[PDB]
Formats: sequence, structure tokens, C-alpha cells
Amino acid sequence: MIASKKGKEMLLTLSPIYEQSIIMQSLYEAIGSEFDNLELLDEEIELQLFPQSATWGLGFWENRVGLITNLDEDMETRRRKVIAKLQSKYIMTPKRMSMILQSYTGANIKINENISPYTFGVELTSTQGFPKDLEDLYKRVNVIKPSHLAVSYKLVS
Amino acid sequence: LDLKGSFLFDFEKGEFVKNADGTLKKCDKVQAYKQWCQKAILTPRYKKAAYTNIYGSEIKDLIASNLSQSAKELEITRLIKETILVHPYTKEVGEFSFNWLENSRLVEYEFDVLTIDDENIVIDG
Amino acid sequence: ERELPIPVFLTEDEDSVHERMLSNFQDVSTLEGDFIYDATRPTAEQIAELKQLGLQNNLKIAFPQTSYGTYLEWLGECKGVFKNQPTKATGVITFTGVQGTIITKGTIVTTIATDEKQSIEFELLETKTIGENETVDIKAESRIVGTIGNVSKGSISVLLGSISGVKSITNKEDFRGGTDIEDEEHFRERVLVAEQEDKLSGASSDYIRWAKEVDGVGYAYVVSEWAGAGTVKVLILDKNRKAATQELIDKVQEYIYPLNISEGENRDGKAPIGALVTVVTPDTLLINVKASFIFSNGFSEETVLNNLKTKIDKYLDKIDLGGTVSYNAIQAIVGSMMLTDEGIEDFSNLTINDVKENIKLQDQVVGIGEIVNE
Amino acid sequence: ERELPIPVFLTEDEDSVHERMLSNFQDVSTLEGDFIYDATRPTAEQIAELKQLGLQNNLKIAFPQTSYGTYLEWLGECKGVFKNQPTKATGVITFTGVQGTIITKGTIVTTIATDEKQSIEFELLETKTIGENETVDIKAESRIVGTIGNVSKGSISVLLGSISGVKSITNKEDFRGGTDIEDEEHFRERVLVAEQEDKLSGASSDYIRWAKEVDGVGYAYVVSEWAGAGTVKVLILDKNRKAATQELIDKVQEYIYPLNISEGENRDGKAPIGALVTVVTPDTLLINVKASFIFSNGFSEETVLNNLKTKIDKYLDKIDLGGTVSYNAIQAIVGSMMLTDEGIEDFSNLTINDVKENIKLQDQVVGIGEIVNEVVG
Repeated sequence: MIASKKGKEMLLTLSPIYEQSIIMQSLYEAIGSEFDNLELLDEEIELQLFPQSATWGLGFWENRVGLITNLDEDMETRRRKVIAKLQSKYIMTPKRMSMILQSYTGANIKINENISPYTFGVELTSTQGFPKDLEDLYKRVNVIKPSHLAVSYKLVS
Repeated sequence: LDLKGSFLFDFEKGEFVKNADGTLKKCDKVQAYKQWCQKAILTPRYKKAAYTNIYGSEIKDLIASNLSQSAKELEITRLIKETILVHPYTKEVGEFSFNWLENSRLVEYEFDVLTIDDENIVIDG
Repeated sequence: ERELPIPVFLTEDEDSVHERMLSNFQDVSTLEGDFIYDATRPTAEQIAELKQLGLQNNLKIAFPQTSYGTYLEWLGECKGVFKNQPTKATGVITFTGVQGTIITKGTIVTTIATDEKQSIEFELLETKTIGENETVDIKAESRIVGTIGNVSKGSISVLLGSISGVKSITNKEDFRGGTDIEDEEHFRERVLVAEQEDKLSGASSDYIRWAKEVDGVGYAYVVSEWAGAGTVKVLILDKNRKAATQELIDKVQEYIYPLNISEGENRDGKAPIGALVTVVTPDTLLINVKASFIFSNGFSEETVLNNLKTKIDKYLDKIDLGGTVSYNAIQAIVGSMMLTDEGIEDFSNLTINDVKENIKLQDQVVGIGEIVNE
Repeated sequence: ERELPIPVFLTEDEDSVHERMLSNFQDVSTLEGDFIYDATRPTAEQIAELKQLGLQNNLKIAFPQTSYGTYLEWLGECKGVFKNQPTKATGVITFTGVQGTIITKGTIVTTIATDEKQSIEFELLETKTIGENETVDIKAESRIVGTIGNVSKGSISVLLGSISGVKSITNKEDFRGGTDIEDEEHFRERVLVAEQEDKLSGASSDYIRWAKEVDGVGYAYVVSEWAGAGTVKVLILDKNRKAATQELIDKVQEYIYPLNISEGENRDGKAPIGALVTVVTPDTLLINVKASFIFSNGFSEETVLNNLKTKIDKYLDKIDLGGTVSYNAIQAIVGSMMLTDEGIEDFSNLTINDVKENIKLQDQVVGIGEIVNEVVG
């Protein structure tokens, strides 16, 4: 009997003579297998259409936004880099800056709007903690911040 | 016209006949046409989505009908005749016969006529 | 243009699909000319064709890197990019005829129709009467937007319709403007540039962008926090990456951060309020490369050197302010000229400032040095 | 096949013949059924049938454009072209039975004849005995040439006679020795293809043309008397500049200069008599690159090197046989990733097989070798 779900439907679409036809059953088992694969492939393409669910297509999104495409890095890290990269195209209001840094890091961030005349404070929070290296966040902040404002950081678990 | 041959399919066994070589047993145009006719009769109409409205018959649906015996006989003649005649090779189908061998269980015959069965006039100027 | 590295399984061969198709069968001839082979081959043909033409093209048009039509325009829209529209060519017709003869705006005057050219028509933009010297200059447009309008001078000597009194008409100037639709190639880069560029406002890149918007500013570099909180510096250079002229600094100063102030116009520069922006020219540290260049046919050494100067000059932009100049990178630029067949066949003995060592800028911008063939 | 123009005379109508025959009569009646009509009409009818059938068929068989059967074969023999002949299906049959049983050569076993299909007869090529093991295998052959036979695995199951002690006869694997008579139109094509006028001596140009005719031969080169005595070397590159595979070499070798000729055989390849030929392919030099690679933060060293390996190999594909490897350009291939920041942070001691200069190939093509990070202490 046909194993493929699509194969069974396609066989039933024909005349009912093929109940005992091993040849026809085997034939549409093969045909159903490919259409099953195409449907799974079709759903896979849908994931590539967005940076959030890009998966193996995330390199395309990294290629699209100019980020250094790299497979060995964590996919979630690549997603966070891409999402932050895309969102950098409007006013650097404290809401937008917070989510961009939050999206890149993945950890909750609160911008303090520091008391000093031309500095802005950043405060980060994560239940799981952080590694000992977070320099690239500061690289982006220096690149992304207004040129006339300094920055301060504190990290909380 | 140039009708083409097709591949045998033993309806008794419900499988294709294949040679010792393993290739499916080809057969003649006329054999293919006979193979086609039995298949079309057994294919209910409007239900098997692969085929259009032309293909298939409706004999199975007639079983549940409330029509009298004689009415059902004519419907059988109409249904079988309509289904077969769609094929180009058909010339005519008819000479239907019926035998209600039991109280309500039927056996019927019909005769098919090919295009090649026609008789040709012999004359030239 | 950029190519999308599609996975292999999304680009299976037809035969590979067909071969996997025939794998299931066990006790039937799967040879060509058989029912199994013949019946299954069209399915493999469609499955492979749908996989390639359907999915890959569908995926390709999704991204701006591989989009061509309205899909590209929509993608360009989402990041604020819009394709430039065509425009009419324009210019002046010097009329000639009896003074007092009336000619109306909108009259159709064309070029000389020929076997290989139709009457390229033009529309008068002004209603005027012939002047004192039996002449009058009337501006006119191209009826067809695009480069067709930009016809040469003297071509428009044809007036359509029965109007007497006018003795002759002519276009003294080859018409200008006449823009056609922006090409896909130009539009794709603009969309790609907008996609990749962060396009913030107030950050150092924007300061560089505003500096480069000023004419004469070849290259610009910005230092945040050069003098603490609120302090910004801008370091500009001419087109040759040399010390920018003071007027250019003044132009960039007025453009981004005027020193003069007014009650209404505090500064009205491109920089935000509260910034303290400084505009200067940096220290131009030249890095003169010297190598035993060997040159190819169909190229001029001086032209090739200038091209290599431009290539390395681009690499200096990649080099950060106060960065490190890489000898290995310069090997890449020099050898790539050879791999591109761009007038260099071989090279050797390359020495940047007569040393095969990477040079570190001391918070300066490297200036483009002289390329020397050894 | 080509249609046959026919002379007008050979296609005369029956009545036209009869009308001409009756033209001279003017005294006696010539009505249908009259005696004069009786005498003349069968002659006219017989002439037309013979003229239209017998003579036109003779004209058809004259030329190879329209000949057929034995007639087309002889026209093949005019220019010395023979059509291929069929062969009998060959294979092995497994036998099971009493060990004392003996099976002789020439025994006949067939397939299962049925109403739909007739049995295919096969003959054993060997004599064996089951004395050691209950199972034995005997080589067999179809008694009829052609693709008839070439049966499936388990088809052979019938013995015409009945051998004592045999428990089961079953073919184990499908037969493969069968092949049919060559197609007439294919053979007619072969007859008409063999019409080359000149360029048949076997010069360097001729050998290059012959090598190029075989598929998969991108380029070919000839060495005259590489081993003396009129010997000819045929150095071949495939479509992608690469060294031709052994199978491609054998095909080109067999096409031009067969080596499997038996005692009662002679070479049919394009190589004329006395011209010794050999097919060769150059040597693929491997470019093992050595350098103290330094990679960027957190990236995969294997990934970056493999990408560099791909980049160099693409460049190496541009090189030809006997070409020059550009070491100085290869520096930038490594340095290309530096500009794009594709992994490589820095490199040093860039060498190609421990060489720092352009290498010139000699009877050699170049392929990508092994990318080795020095990791110098």
C-alpha cells in the first residue's frame, strides 16, 4: 500500500481499478514522496522570507544587510545582529535605541538618560548572566550613538 | 485518426501484465480500446477528480434510484451508451438485452461496434 | 550583481530527481522506453522545473539582491528608496519670420523626419510674437520624456500645421535634461546601499555623510568625544585625500555647525542641538608604495598606476582613522589588479614606504602615497 | 528515409495504356465487353500492375536512400559498411536437487509459456554435477538471438524434459547478452554518413579531429614518433581543461586505435595501418599552499581555509596545460579575504608547495592541493 499521504490521495483521484496494482501503488508512492518533499520544501522557503525565521537563509539576510556572514556563529546571534542592523534607520530615541541594543544582546536593557550633560547611561539585565566578553556591543553602541554623547554601562544578573 | 496502442491490464488480477523481460506487455490499438472501454465503464462519473466530465459513467448511482424496472433498463442503456460513445473509435453501441434472473438482481448484454466495422461502398469514376 | 547562494537540495537535477524516482521500483523494468521510465520522466521534468523556476525565482525576488521588477521597487520602498522618474528635455527655439507673426504656446515643432528616424516632436512652452529683429527665442519641451528629447542644435527646423509669416525656426542649443527612467542597475545599488547603510542621525557616519555632501570634500573622518561629553570633531580632506582647504572647512562648518549664532537660527546645522562640533583637516600621513610592477598589453602604466592609486585610495577609506595599514591588504589590492587583468601581469619587491611592514597610524588618516614601479 | 521520385512513364494509368492500345482500331467496335476489348484490356491492366509495382520497386531498391533489407545491405557492402548483428542472451541458472544428479551441456530450460506469452528457450553451456553441494550454477544462453531473452531474475523455471533428482531450477539474475538486429534507418544513416571525401591520412590534424569527435574531449594534442616507428601520442584534456579520465582515455583509445582485437580481427579505429597510437593525459600538479594563517575572532579555521581553497581552485581552473602558476597573484587570492574580512586576520610565509615564485607547468595541468596552516612555533 502507498505510504505517502499525497500518494494515497493522488491514487484515489484516479479510477478505482488500482486496488491490487502493485505497480501503480508503487508508482504513486514515489510520486507522493516527491510532492511531500516539495510541500516541506515549500514551507521551508516561507521561513527564509523573514530575518526572524531565516534559518539557513539567514546568511542571505546577513548578506542583504552587509553583516559578516559566518556559519560557525550561533544562529540566534546572527538573528540578533541582523534585527538590530535593520532597525538602525530612524531616530535614536531612547525607545528605539533600547530595543536595538536589546535585540542585539537579547537581554533586557534600560537606557538611563544619564544625569551628566552629554552622556547617556545603559543598564542591562539577564536572568542567565553573560559571558566574560561583550565588547562588540560597545563597538555597535559607539557606532550607533550620537557622535556628541558619551556612554556608561552596568550589567545585572 | 491515428489512434495509438496502450498497455495491458488484467482486470481479473488488477495488475499489469509484464513480459519475462520485465517490460509491461504492450498491445494493439484495438486491444487498447477494449481495455479503455472496460475502464471507463467501471469509472464513476464526476467523482474521480483526475478526469473531466466526459469520462466515466453513472451506473452505480442508478442502483439507489427508485425508478421502475423498465425505466432502469432504459437508463442503463443511456448510461452505457453515453459513456462508451465518447471514444472516437466507437461507431455504435446497442442491441441491449436484459435478464432479471432473480426478483431484483439483473444481468444485461450489449453489443459494441467499432469504426472499422463499417461497410464501404465500392465505386469510382 | 550579487548572487544568492541557493542550497543544492533546492536545485536538484532533473535526472537526480528521476533517479530517486526509479529507486522505489523493484521487479519492473525501469529502462528508457518502459512505462515506468516514460511515465515518470515528465513528473521529474516538472518537479525539477518547479523547484528551479518556482522556488528559487520566488525566493530570489523576495530579496533586493535578486529582484528586478515592481518587487524590487516595493523592496526599495520599504527602506525609503524610490526609483527616479523620466523627464522632458528642454531648450530654446530661435524663431525667424515677419515681425508681428503670432505663434502660440503648445505648438508642435519637430526635427527632420527620415527613413531611420520619425519626427521627434517638441512643444512650445511660451506664447510670443516675433521681435524687432525678425526673431524671437521661445523655450520648448520634449513631448516624449526621455533621452529622445535631447536632440542636437539645428535639428528642430520643422513646424507642424499651416502657419505663414514664420520664415524659419531652429534650436541653437543641443537640448538638455531629457532623463529616461532610472535603470534597474542604478536602482538596485541605491536599494542595496539603503539596506546596508545604517542611516542613523547624529552618529559619526551621518557627520561624515553631511561632510561629504559638501562639494570638494573627498573624504571625511569624525571623532566622537575628542574633548569629552558634547564634543565632536570632523576631519575632512580634498578629492586627492590631501589637507582640505580652509574654505572647505568653512563650508562644512557652515553646513553642519555654524559658529555664528542667531536667536531664531541657533545654528541650524545638520548636527543635533547640544552638540559641539569641530571641523578641521587631519594629519595626512602618506604611504608611498614601491614595487617591481610588470604590466600587461592594452594598458598604460601611468593609467594603471592611477587605477591602483584609486584602488588603494579606496582601501584607505577602509583603513580607520588611526588604524593600521596592512602590507598583506596592499598585496591583495595589487594582485587583484592582475587577477582582474587590469594592466598588470606580474609584480614583486613591493615595499610600502620602502618597508614590507604594516604601518600604524597615530590617530591620523593615511594619505594616498605615490606608487613607484621599481 | 527519402521519398522516391518516379518517372512519369512508370506511373501510367491503366486506362491510358488501354486507350493507346485501342487507338489504331477504327473499323471494329471497341465497347467494353466486346471481343476486341476482351483481347486488349487484360494486357493493358497487366501492364499497369507490372509497371506500377514491379518496376517502381526495382527503382526503389537501387539506391541506399530508399533501399531496404538485403538490398540496403549490399549497398552497404559497396562502400564497405556492415550493419550490426544480434546476439543471444547469456546468463547463469541455479539448480537444486539430489547431489548424485548430473546436468549435461546442451540441456534446454525455458520460461513459463502461457496464453498471453510464449516460453523463451535457453540452453546450458556447461556440464556439471551436484555431487558436492545441493546447489550448482550453470552458464546458459538463449537459443534465439535478439533482445528476446534478457529475462528477469526468476523467469527461467521450466525444464522441457524431466531430470531425475532435480528439485528446482531458477535463474538467479537477469540475463544481459541479448541485442537485436540494427535498425534499417540507423544503418541507412551509417551508409550515408560514410561519405567523407578527404582528410583521412592520420596526420596531427586528422588525429586531433578524431580525438575531438569522441565526446568529453575538450582539447587534444599530438606527438609524432614519441616512441619512434611512426608512434603517435594523443594528449587529451577534457571539456573543463582537466585530465581525461581513464574511461574517456579508453573510449578515445578504442575509437581511434582498438587494443582488444583478437586473432581473427583487425583494428577498425580511425588509425590507419602501421600507425601506432596511444592516448595519454597530462599530470595534475597539486598546489599545496603553506602559510601561517591567522583567523578572525571566533570563526571556523576549517571553514575559512575551505573557502580559500575554493577561491584558489577557481583561479587554478583558469590555468591551462603547460601554463604558468602566478604565485604573486595567489598572494592576493589569500589577501582577497583580508580585504573582505572573510576570516583571514593575517598570513605569512605564503608559499605554493614551498615555493615563492611563479611555477611553469610542463606537460602538466594544475589542480588545488592541500591548504596547510603552518602554525610555526
